[PDB]
Amino acid sequence: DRVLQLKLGNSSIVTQEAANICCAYGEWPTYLPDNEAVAIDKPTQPETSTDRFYTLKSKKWESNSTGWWWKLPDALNQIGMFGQNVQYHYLYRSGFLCHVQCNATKFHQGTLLIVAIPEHQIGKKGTGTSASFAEVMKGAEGGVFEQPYLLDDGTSLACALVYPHQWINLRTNNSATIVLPWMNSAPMDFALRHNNWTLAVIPVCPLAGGTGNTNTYVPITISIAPMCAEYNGLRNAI
Amino acid sequence: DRVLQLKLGNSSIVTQEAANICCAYGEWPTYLPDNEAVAIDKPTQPETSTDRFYTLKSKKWESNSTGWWWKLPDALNQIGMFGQNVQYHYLYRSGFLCHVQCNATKFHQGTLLIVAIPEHQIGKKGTGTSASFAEVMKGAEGGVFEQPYLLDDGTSLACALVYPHQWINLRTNNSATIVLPWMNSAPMDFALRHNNWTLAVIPVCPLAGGTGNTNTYVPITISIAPMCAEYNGLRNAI
Amino acid sequence: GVPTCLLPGSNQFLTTDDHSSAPAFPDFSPTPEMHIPGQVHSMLEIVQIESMMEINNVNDASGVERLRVQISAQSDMDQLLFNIPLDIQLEGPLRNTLLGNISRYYTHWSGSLEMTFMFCGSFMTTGKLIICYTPPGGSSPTDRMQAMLATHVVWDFGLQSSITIIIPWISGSHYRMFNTDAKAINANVGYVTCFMQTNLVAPVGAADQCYIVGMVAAKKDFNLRLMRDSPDIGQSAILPEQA
Amino acid sequence: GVPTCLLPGSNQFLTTDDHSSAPAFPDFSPTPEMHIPGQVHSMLEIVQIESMMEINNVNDASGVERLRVQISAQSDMDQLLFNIPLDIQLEGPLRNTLLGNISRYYTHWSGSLEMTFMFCGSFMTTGKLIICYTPPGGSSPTDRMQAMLATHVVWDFGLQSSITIIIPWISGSHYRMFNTDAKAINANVGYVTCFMQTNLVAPVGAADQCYIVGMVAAKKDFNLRLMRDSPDIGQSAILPEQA
Amino acid sequence: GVPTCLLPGSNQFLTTDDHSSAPAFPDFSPTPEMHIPGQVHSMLEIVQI
Amino acid sequence: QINFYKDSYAASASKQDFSQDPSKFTEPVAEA
Amino acid sequence: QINFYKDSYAASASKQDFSQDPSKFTEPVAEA
Amino acid sequence: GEIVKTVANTVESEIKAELGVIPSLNAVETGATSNTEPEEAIQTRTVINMHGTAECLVENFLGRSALVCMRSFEYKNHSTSTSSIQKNFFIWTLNTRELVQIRRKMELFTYLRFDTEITIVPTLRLFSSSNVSFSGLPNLTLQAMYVPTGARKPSSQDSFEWQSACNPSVFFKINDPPARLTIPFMSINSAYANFYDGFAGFEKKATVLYGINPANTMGNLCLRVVNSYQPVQYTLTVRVYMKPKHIKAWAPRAPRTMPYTNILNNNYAGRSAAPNAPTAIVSHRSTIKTMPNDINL
Amino acid sequence: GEIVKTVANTVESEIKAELGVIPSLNAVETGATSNTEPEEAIQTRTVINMHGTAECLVENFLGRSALVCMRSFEYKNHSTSTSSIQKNFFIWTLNTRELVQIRRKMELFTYLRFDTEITIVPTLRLFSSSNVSFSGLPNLTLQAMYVPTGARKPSSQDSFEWQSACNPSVFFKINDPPARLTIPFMSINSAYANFYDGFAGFEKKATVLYGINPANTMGNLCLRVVNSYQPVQYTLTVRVYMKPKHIKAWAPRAPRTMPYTNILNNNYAGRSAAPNAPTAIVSHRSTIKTMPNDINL
Repeated sequence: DRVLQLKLGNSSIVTQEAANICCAYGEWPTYLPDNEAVAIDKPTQPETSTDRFYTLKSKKWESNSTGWWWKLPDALNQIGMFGQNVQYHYLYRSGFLCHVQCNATKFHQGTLLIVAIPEHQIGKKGTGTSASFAEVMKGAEGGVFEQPYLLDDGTSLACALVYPHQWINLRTNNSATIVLPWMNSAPMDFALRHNNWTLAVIPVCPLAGGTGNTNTYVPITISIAPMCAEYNGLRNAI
Repeated sequence: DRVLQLKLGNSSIVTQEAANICCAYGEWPTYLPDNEAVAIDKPTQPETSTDRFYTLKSKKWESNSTGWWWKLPDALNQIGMFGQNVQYHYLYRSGFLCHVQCNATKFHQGTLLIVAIPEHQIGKKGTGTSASFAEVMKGAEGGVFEQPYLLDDGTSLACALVYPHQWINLRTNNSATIVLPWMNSAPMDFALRHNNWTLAVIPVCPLAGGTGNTNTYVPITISIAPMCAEYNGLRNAI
Repeated sequence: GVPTCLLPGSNQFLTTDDHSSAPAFPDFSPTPEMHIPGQVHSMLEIVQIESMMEINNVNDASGVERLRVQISAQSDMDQLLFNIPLDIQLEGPLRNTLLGNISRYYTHWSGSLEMTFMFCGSFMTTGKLIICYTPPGGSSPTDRMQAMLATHVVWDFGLQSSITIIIPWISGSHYRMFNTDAKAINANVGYVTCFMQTNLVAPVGAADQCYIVGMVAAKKDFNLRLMRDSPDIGQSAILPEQA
Repeated sequence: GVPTCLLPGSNQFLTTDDHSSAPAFPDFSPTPEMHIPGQVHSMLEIVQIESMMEINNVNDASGVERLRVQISAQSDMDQLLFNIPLDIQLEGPLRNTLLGNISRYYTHWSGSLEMTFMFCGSFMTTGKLIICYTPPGGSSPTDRMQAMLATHVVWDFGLQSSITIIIPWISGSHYRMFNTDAKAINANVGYVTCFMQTNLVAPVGAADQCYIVGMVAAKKDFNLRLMRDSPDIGQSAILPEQA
Repeated sequence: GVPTCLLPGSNQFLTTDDHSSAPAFPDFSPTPEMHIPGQVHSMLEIVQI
Repeated sequence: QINFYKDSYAASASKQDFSQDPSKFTEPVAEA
Repeated sequence: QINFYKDSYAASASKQDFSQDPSKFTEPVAEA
Repeated sequence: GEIVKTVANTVESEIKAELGVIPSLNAVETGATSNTEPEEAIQTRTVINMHGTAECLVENFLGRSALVCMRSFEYKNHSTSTSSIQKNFFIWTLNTRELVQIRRKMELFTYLRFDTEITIVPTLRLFSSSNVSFSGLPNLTLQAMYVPTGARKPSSQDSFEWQSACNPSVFFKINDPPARLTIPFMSINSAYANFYDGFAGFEKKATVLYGINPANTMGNLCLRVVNSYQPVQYTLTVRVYMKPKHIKAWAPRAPRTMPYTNILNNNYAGRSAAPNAPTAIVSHRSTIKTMPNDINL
Repeated sequence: GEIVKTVANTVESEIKAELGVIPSLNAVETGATSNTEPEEAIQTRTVINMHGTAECLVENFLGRSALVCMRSFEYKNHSTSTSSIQKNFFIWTLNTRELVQIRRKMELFTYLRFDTEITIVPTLRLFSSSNVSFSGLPNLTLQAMYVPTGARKPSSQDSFEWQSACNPSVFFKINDPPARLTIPFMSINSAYANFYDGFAGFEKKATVLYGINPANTMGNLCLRVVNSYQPVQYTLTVRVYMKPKHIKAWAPRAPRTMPYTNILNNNYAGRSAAPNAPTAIVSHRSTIKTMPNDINL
């Protein structure tokens, strides 16, 4: 249906113009099974202080915007008890529920592709030197696509629909929801040095309006909820 | 427990500060089975004139002592009816029970590693010539480690704990007991030319005391009991 | 010993062989299998996924402008809006697609395709389009009075943003060819054309200019047969450690 | 004869092959098997044995002085006494160990370790130590107020001379690497630190200076996977008959 | 054909090998066995003398 | 498949896996 | 294993011996 | 997951003018792919299709032997008036990125688990020296030694690292059929990652590169001419062909469009113009109403 | 002895503050290794571990083909104006001590019983004479003859000790795959001893050397070029690779740290400085509080 409510911990997001819930690859975040575990030390599973919606800063959708990406867990590594379980623990595992918000009038037109890319290694144009730590790790601020047409990579936006994706077409939709499971070759990872999902918001069709509805201030807001988060290797904060 | 009594033949050793009994590789000396025997001539099994504690000379534990080793059966080849069964017989087989004694006050500190090394081939430093007969065969007198840190070999003292070992830490212990089975690739051996266990006493932590308890005369005494000894090839004494 | 004769093709290396070979690490224990999402067993799972076509593959269009066809209110009627060369093998809109990229590792193909077109205008912008698939044999239609004689679907805009036209498998042969010759009977698929059915109508407050995004995918009758090196990626030297 | 084709890798010599080979001494009767103590079936039996670490691997220490860490009564409090780099692969305290030597014939490893520390002071010397294992990610602790936030065991001296701290297997990957790079996420294990918990207290008649001996071993969850030539032993010529 | 890999020690001549070999005289009928005294089966029979 | 060695990983190709679930990618939606 | 010769010692490796008794070396003590 | 050996059959359909039933319409915004059937979009006939699917299985798509490396070195006497080192060997750090066909096929998937089969194909030639008769090609014995990371490397032809007491090494000749062996799945993780959005080190500096996967510290292949130098030169070229086996692939990818410029990252410079330019992947046509291959009669 | 194919699983544990129960404490003086469990030292989770142990089995650790010998001789006419003896042969006394990797692996155990597999890898070259065209590498027939101790040795290429009527000899060519055969377990004792604390003779003199094991009087390998001398030179190098089979090992050892200086004993000179110096096996750090690889951010 279109009306949807997401209740996670304290948080509760309602939307009356939703397409559906995209479950990446048909999965639903789960806790790590005993037969898949590696770290023997007992994990901490907060279950409400982390597994909740963290709403990041909003981006302004211009008529010339290339697109934005937020890397996970990087985007949340300083936000709430999620960030403070990451800082105090060597190891991390969680899934994410990403909810993107964009409203506009029925007189506005536009289309956002909301893509969750696994292991989105950013390739850079015109240089043989790999992307620096700063240009990759931007946190809650996120990043901007120099080349949305190639996904800041040698790949293409046309074929980006392999990845878990939803659109926000302002005719039909104002919100997109993607459920991201744990996507890695390891049962855990060091959250401060490796990102496993890149949430990309890319305008395929520009925001536009008619006489009087031009140059409307249309923000784009990202809300991300960790899902089934667990941390290991308790030590001092880093 | 800590209190222990060892009664072998005439002999009887008591100790009220013992760690335990170390049985090398979990074995307990046995007589040679019929299906493992090679020499057809009937063996002599004295059982009390040999299988008894022979207490060797004591060594003074200095604050700079490198360590001592006694080679078996060499150390006992002249002591008692054991030596006179070795001299009159070509062939030899026995196990050994080695008991090391070292007392000191509760105000003294120190640590001895008592190692029983099988086939401890002594490698020598700064020369390509192999160890001479005299430098290897010292008998009841025993030998002194030039290089305890390498076990008078290219090996290491750190990894010496593979071998059957006990410590004498003067906090906890004043005596160490190791039971040595027959350790050879042959059911017998010529006792005058081959030693199968090397009992090494190595200070890892020096003997020390506080004001007034310095430079205390702390001897180290070795008592060795042949176990299940049998001899073969009766001939004249050699 | 066992009598033996060594046949032709004995000592050679065929890159497509399939035999057991000596294990270099005997008794090696590989890392335990672990559930990872999105396991792929066939490449036919991938070509079944929609992916945008570069319908606006024109010189004046740069980047994302190529993925959207631009639609306007007409002052005329029955007008052609855009076409799509169905030449997967050649440089056309369907090349830069999952269907195109993956199929181009193959030489023969068969099966129905689907094109999905999503309207990216205003909720107030209404209109009707007719998307026609013309089997091969002649010119690409320029008049709606001929295109409608072929396989077509009329598309009315509304709460459902998208329309799917199936490009049915209409071929004499069981398979077609990823041939360099577009106009060969074994290779050509036909033409997809879009015409205005009534018009695009938008009120004053909404933009007169609108975007349609086209995506193509294979259906479950799709088959790819003969494997080949893709012409899309090339190399003139061993890739170095520094560019 | 029997038709046959000779596959690639036919005539070669792979040092890890495993086949039957011609017996040079037909009908040879080897010497009968005989019970010898200490039969080893696995190398995991050996790394399970304690062995001293060269914690005092400093220039001023020679020989057995390197196997004992030196502990004194402090005039301060909360002071760091010693650390241990858990780098088996690199030149550290754990190298010259059974765990280190044997594991270094391998490239990957997994499992918990145990460090056992034995106090070699006086019966009158009392004290409490806190030994902390800090998983990787940051600097090695220098303040007990941070080290205690990690895995730790407080060690009170007494009739039991020794304490065991388990270095738990805390890794994202199933295995870690014996890599030349210490600071790689695949290789580093963390840090082991020792701090004073209260102090070392000895009466006048006993020595103010005391020795702690550290030993390390693997537990039963320990695994070693990929075999390699050990970097510890080397050769530049065929070893002659005389030096 | 039958897949095959040729191991080390394939083409060589080991004087202690033990295999069947091609018969040069096919269907040859050797002279019948005849009882001769003093048959020896082992060299341990001889050193016992 | 076929194998002439002890190790399972030395074996020939395993090409008998005809399972398909495109719904992982074509209908990854909670509500049908 | 596998063997194409009479002699048992000519056979291939025997790598199916997964027994372990570290107690020989880790607990070589008479009294538990 | 249903079993699909043969592609779907087609069912017969008749005329249809039902209300509330709009199969050709759909909602792309859900992220779902159109479920429209040929049967309900057009009138179809019954087709029993027996076309197989075996040859799109990932085991077959990826399970082909592909060149991953090609190294050459001069087989000669490298000893000079100063140094005695002999250098008729090369060391290759293993990777699937030096050659683009194999690279791009397997960047189609984020994660791959596969036991890999390596075939080594050596070729000799006689170097065109100032004056040298072509006296034939010797049957040299080569030694390919796998050196796992952390093991000491050979820095000479005569080095004693070539014992390969522990390291797996394969000896083969020029004239013999190409060397072959199977390397297992060796990642410390459950799969190889072709893309790594992170850094392989705990430190922040610039020397810790983006995209380097710690689990892909895959070791090295050292290859040597065991035969010592001949009086004359030879150029030995070794081509290494690699064949994934028992593949298991996850998370398909957007295919690479830009050329690869290196193996340490996925950076791109692109074509000067279409096709495969950064601003234009597909080649141009004059207008969206233009047929480049229109059929003219 | 329990069967261990996979390493131990980890059991779940909870908080614990019980009196009289001190698992992390223990007594090293007993000679016993700490029995402390991860479960009772920390709080653990349930881990079902499926990691194999096959690759630490002594059969696999030792059962790898390793170089034990590498001899070369000049294949030419050695006859002069005085002597007719031809000398295109070498004699090697068998031992596992000429190469350190194999030596040290198997000095990890006091006693070993193993049937051993020998692979002989010959390589030719053309000697760089004053003027010689590289006219190719001949396919010479080599003869490797095992000479047991007490049997008469060949002192020439043309000697008639090479009949090998009783002695096992293997004839192989350069171009053929390397020669291979299995030598059984041959010690007059129940196992080979890598270390012998004694003297192999009944006499006391200096000529009776320490560490020489009488049961390790293991015989000799004599290798010859069966082909008689060619008009021109060739340097034949023979590498012998040895692979223990059916190994049975006893009494593990303290691993060697010092370099080997010879094969007749285990004497050592050591490094000038750490690592592996007599006074310093592990390399140095400034203080016991110093991290050589501290992570800096």
